[PDB]
Amino acid sequence: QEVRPEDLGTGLLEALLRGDLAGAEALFRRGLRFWGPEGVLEHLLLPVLREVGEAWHRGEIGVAEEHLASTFLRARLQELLDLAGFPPGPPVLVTTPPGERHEIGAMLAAYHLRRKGVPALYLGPDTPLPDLRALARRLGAGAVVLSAVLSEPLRALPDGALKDLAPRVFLGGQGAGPEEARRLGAEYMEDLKGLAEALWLPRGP
Amino acid sequence: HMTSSGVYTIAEVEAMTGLSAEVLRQWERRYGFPKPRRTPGGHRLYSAEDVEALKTIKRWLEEGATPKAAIRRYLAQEVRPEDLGTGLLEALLRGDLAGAEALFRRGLRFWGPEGVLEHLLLPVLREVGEAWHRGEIGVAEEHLASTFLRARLQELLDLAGFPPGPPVLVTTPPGERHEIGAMLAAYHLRRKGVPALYLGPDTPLPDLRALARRLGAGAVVLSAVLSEPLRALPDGALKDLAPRVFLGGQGAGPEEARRLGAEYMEDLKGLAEALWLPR
Amino acid sequence: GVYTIAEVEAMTGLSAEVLRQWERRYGFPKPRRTPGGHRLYSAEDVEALKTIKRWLEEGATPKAAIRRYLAQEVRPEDLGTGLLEALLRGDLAGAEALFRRGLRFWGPEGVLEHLLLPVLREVGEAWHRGEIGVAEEHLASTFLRARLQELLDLAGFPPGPPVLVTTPPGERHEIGAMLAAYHLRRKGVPALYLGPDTPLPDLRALARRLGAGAVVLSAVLSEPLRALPDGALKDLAPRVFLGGQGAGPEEARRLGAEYMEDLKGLAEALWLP
Amino acid sequence: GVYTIAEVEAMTGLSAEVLRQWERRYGFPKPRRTPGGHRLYSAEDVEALKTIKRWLEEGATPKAAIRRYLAQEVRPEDLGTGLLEALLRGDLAGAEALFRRGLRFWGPEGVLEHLLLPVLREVGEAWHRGEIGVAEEHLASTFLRARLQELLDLAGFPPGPPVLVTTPPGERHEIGAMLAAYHLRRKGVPALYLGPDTPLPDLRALARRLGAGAVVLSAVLSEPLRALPDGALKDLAPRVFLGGQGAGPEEARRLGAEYMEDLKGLAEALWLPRGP
DNA sequence: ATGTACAAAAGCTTGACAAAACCTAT
DNA sequence: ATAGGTTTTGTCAAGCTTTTGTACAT
Ligand code: B12
Ligand code: B12
Ligand code: B12
Ligand code: B12
Ligand SMILES: C[C@H]1O[C@@H](n2cnc3c(N)ncnc32)[C@H](O)[C@@H]1O
Ligand SMILES: C[C@H]1O[C@@H](n2cnc3c(N)ncnc32)[C@H](O)[C@@H]1O
Ligand SMILES: C[C@H]1O[C@@H](n2cnc3c(N)ncnc32)[C@H](O)[C@@H]1O
Ligand SMILES: C[C@H]1O[C@@H](n2cnc3c(N)ncnc32)[C@H](O)[C@@H]1O
Repeated sequence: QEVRPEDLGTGLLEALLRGDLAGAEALFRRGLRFWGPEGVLEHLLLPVLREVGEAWHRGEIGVAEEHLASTFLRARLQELLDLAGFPPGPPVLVTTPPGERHEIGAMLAAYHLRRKGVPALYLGPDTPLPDLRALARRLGAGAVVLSAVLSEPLRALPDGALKDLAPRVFLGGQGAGPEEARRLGAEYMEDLKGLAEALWLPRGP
Repeated sequence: HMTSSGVYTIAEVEAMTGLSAEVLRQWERRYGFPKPRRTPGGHRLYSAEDVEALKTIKRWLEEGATPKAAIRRYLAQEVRPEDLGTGLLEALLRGDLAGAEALFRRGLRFWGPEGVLEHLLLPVLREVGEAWHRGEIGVAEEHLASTFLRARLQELLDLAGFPPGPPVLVTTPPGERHEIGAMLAAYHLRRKGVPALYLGPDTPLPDLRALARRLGAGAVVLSAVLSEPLRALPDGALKDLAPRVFLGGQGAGPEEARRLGAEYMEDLKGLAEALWLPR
Repeated sequence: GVYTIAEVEAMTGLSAEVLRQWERRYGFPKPRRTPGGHRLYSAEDVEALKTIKRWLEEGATPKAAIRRYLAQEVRPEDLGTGLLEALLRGDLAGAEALFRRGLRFWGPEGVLEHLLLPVLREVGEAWHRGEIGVAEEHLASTFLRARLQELLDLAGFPPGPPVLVTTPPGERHEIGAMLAAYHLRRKGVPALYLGPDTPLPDLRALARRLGAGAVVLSAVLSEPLRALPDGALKDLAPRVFLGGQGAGPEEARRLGAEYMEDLKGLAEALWLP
Repeated sequence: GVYTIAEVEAMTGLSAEVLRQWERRYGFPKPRRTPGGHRLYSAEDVEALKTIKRWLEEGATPKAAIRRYLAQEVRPEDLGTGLLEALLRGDLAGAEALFRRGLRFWGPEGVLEHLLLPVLREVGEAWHRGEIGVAEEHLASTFLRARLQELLDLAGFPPGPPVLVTTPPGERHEIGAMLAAYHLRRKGVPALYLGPDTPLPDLRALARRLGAGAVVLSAVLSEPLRALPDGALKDLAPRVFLGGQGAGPEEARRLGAEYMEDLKGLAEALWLPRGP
């Protein structure tokens, strides 16, 4: 009973909503096979997560339903993360700003880095800035990457707060913008694709 | 024979391994291995496991190897059961995920799935919290270690079966962000053939009740690490969530469970068996 | 792990002078350094260099021999070829690593269908063509059996009336039975895997004493089945299932067992009727 | 038979002035006292003091030598009985848990000798007496094999020229081979376990192609060995070892293999070349 | 004949040093 | 692949504590 491409998004959500983890896992493996690792994230993992938030927002599902779906999809992404290689060398620390509890954005950034041979250390979400700076210094981290989904955690930070975290500091996500990034002293990155290559090109150009 | 960890003298080792007594004390000073049990007086007492170990190192040194690497290559292969906890944390603190994953796999094969959680996963997490509390490590270092260990546990969770039938919903009370306790409960349930649906942490009670009703869940399981989230809940708040409601964790107690209308469970082992028997 | 530059020179054949030069103009290998600057190579690097020595002797330059090994993102279909090649050269460490990779991509059930099964079939065919000997097959089969048993033990084992899983007498292919047992455990069925080659009277006696709900038999060869009389499997347990390459619907009916085509519908079949 | 304080002094060598202090310091020996106070040492103590005297001359200390001899207390003996009973009732979970307790206490090598081996022998005897059927044995044997394979994978696998481990053709008992391969790996030897029942020409061909330093064969039954012609094992590998219940020194010489009594000195033997 | 004391033998720790192996560089 | 600076390693010494064999006094 092979289901059509665009029907996988719909089907996966429906499977999760009925508590069929086995069926959901199986549907995800089919997507991974069809579109590959990067592709299944963009076409399957991301659209479902956005719809889940919207569905909750419209009142079609409750918080408990969302939790089940989000925990599942996080587990699949963590699998792919561990599947990728982890090279030697100065690590890149990946997390989210304090107050930011959405972590899946950070995981995606760390995954694309690893796929390009960058030793991205994923810390988890919600890391205090002084502790982050201290860790970056001790491990001799080449860069710090922050995913911001909400804008309020960024607005709460003072000017230049991110400037001295690491030799290079990147900021992205739905909650982040170019104007806001300049104020905090970080480099704005539009998409995940360009981020790994940005680590080779210095500063502006 | 029966006891590998025994007692010997430094003179017996010098006549069994060939290495002089002066060398044995130096390798304990520069490397830490071997580290035999000490008498109340202060004299050494090597074990039989260490005796055969040193006899193996003598072969490598005679085959072309340095004592610094000959010991390090053996410590990785036949590591001490209690050194794995220390080793794993040290590996994590230096950012060596590959080394950490490898050390965990060694533990999994030795203690088994349930075993590795009690004797490796749990003691490391406790020490990490204490180390942070003492100021030895920062929050960022804890995050790295906690995220890693969570990923390993989730892997085991997915490797367990997931049988059909009315699910059991597992989560934590609102305000409770420690989720590893809930995962452990879910895992032990799956290992006993219970379809435990792990939701993640921090689930609002009305939404939890609505989901339990719609899926016809047989029970709800809550893990409370902190006590404050429980204290913030009114009396009988957990009574009507599901046909059976269980509450455990460091933040939970029998007195508090009775007030909230939930059944107190002391240990994870007895939890799966408590589902088969009526309240 | 940790090694010396002298040990590598006696394990790979490459002199110590070369190992330091390739680290200078390529960066590989880059072993962990002692506090004094001394090099400590890992076991993963040791087997790696042993592979590069093969390519250099087969006709390749060190600049490309290393680059092709560094950026070897193995394709999903290259894992089956890779795993077999690793086994045939006696590289258990490399083989185990390749298998864990596949486990994470297709998942527990996925890795069995797309990695474990195709390799076993090809091994039999390769032996049949005369490309490999029996000893080479033995190594590969024992390895893959060990991985499957590991997954079996990682699955849950629920309480309740057990399901006994084995193979008919004379049948020594046991991997088929293990697969059946595994799929059952993944669906919350307490499948007791007995091992292969179990006498029918003893099997019936055990099923009776343990109150087993069902018996499951995997037949790879057809001859063991053909040697059994009519209705031989009828009274083994309340339900008896028979599958495998050596089994068929016509033959199952004669022996008094239910034919099952796929392992997926086996667990479900244990509830509905 | 009991002896005086001077009788044991001649049967061991140690003076009576030392035997009284060993009693008033360590607690051994503890002879029965007459109403007057005379010490009567038992026969179990005379042979015991003769053992310590051999250890003390080897370079040991009384406090350690006596404490070492106190390893006479046998391990939790109910684990063997309990494990078998657990298996016989189909409780895999309970059996796995019982095995893990045995492994932590006696360790890796220890749990094999005191738990894994005794149970396997009793299972065969129980079957032989008709107390259990073949199906019962199968369940137990498959379980214990799984545990051993787990330990095998837990041990490291060093690079270098491999040692091939299997059993002679016709020999289906494979647990003996696994034990040999495990002890080799524990000593840093890259033992490649092939499984049981390997044809000799194929084994020789594999050993040659992999540049294997040695081949190790486990023989539980004697009939598969007797079926082999003279010198059949001679050219399998640079060194060829044979052991197990089915193997003997006389039989090994005929087949052109080196006989090994115990698994312990197998790994030590592969390092240094042995004579004729 | 039960028991304490004393001297010798063996251990343990801090400290240092000369040779072997190794790293980097022209 | 020659050469110089550096780290690692086996060995021993002084100062002193623990342990054990012999004996000393009742
Ligand atoms: C799952 C989820 C949660 C989970 C988080 C689980 C976890 N461990 O991560 C929980 C339950 C904790 C949660 C809580 C909340 N959430 Co929420 N949640 C979501 C949901 C469904 C998905 C989030 C997610 O990870 N999406 C996937 C990410 C990767 O997608 P994306 O951000 O669009 O990413 C793309 C690009 O931005 C880029 N990008 C992302 N990260 C990075 C990083 C870099 C470096 C770069 C270059 C690019 C980049 O990559 C992607 C490419 O397509 C979203 C729905 C949505 N529309 O996003 C709501 C959503 C984000 N949440 C929302 C809300 C309202 C909340 C709460 C405030 C609710 C509450 N009152 O409790 C809290 C806030 C908690 C906090 N303090 O942070 C709102 C946000 C509204 C707003 N922006 O004002 C959303 C949008 C839902 C909605 N209403 O539609 N949430
Ligand atoms: C990792 C971690 C975090 C992570 C959580 C990650 C995650 N996604 O789960 C983060 C960073 C979010 C965090 C935050 C905080 N934490 Co915290 N954290 C820890 C840590 C190191 C481990 C937690 C853990 O999961 N341990 C493993 C669990 C399974 O062990 P256990 O609870 O003892 O479980 C056993 C039994 O209780 C039983 N049990 C557990 N669950 C269940 C369930 C059932 C049904 C049953 C029957 C039994 C049972 O199973 C186990 C058997 O051995 C602990 C250290 C510690 N000592 O626990 C601190 C700790 C729990 N945290 C602590 C603190 C102080 C906090 C913060 C308040 C810090 C802050 N100011 O931000 C916040 C609170 C956030 C919130 N609102 O919940 C303190 C708690 C102090 C107190 N109790 O008053 C601890 C103890 C650290 C310390 N000081 O030693 N924490
Ligand atoms: C490993 C192996 C062995 C090992 C067995 C190791 C062990 N402990 O299991 C050993 C060395 C013992 C061996 C011996 C022999 N084997 Co062999 N062996 C193989 C090999 C390479 C893999 C076997 C295997 O387990 N495959 C994996 C199984 C799971 O795959 P599958 O059967 O196709 O299973 C699928 C479905 O059928 C289903 N299915 C399987 N079981 C079940 C159960 C149920 C309940 C259900 C519903 C479905 C189901 O699940 C799978 C889904 O994809 C095969 C090659 C091959 N093409 O299969 C040869 C093969 C099976 N062997 C073969 C031969 C010739 C022999 C010997 C006769 C050789 C000899 N002369 O000694 C002996 C026979 C011994 C005996 N008396 O049984 C031939 C069979 C030829 C034939 N059918 O006539 C094969 C096909 C090799 C070839 N020529 O291509 N063998
Ligand atoms: C399990 C089992 C089986 C299983 C094998 C499972 C498997 N995959 O290995 C199966 C069901 C296949 C089986 C079949 C048979 N078996 Co059976 N089986 C046993 C059992 C219970 C345990 C075997 C075992 O592995 N024991 C553990 C081994 C490691 O112990 P051990 O040999 O004493 O080993 C020690 C030393 O010898 C040393 N050693 C062992 N290997 C090596 C290797 C080296 C290099 C060195 C240095 C030392 C060494 O290590 C150990 C140290 O303590 C034994 C019982 C028993 N008393 O041994 C019967 C037993 C061996 N089997 C027996 C019989 C009768 C048979 C069958 C003939 C029955 C039949 N008619 O079908 C067949 C023969 C099949 C064949 N062609 O080989 C008899 C043997 C009688 C005899 N010697 O004449 C035994 C003794 C049972 C009994 N009657 O008490 N068997
Ligand atoms: C962004 C996501 O946050 C979840 N969400 C909304 N309110 C809460 C709360 N009080 N606690 C936990 N999760 C919540 C919803 O499920 C939404 O989908
Ligand atoms: C219980 C764990 O909570 C973490 N922790 C403490 N304070 C914060 C904070 N402000 N934000 C995030 N994590 C925090 C510490 O790392 C501790 O180990
Ligand atoms: C099905 C598998 O059986 C193996 N095989 C073939 N003949 C024998 C034999 N005499 N003994 C053991 N294994 C054998 C081959 O390796 C083949 O791959
Ligand atoms: C040595 C072991 O061999 C098993 N055994 C005895 N006869 C057979 C047979 N025909 N088939 C399979 N196993 C058998 C018994 O269970 C015994 O314990």
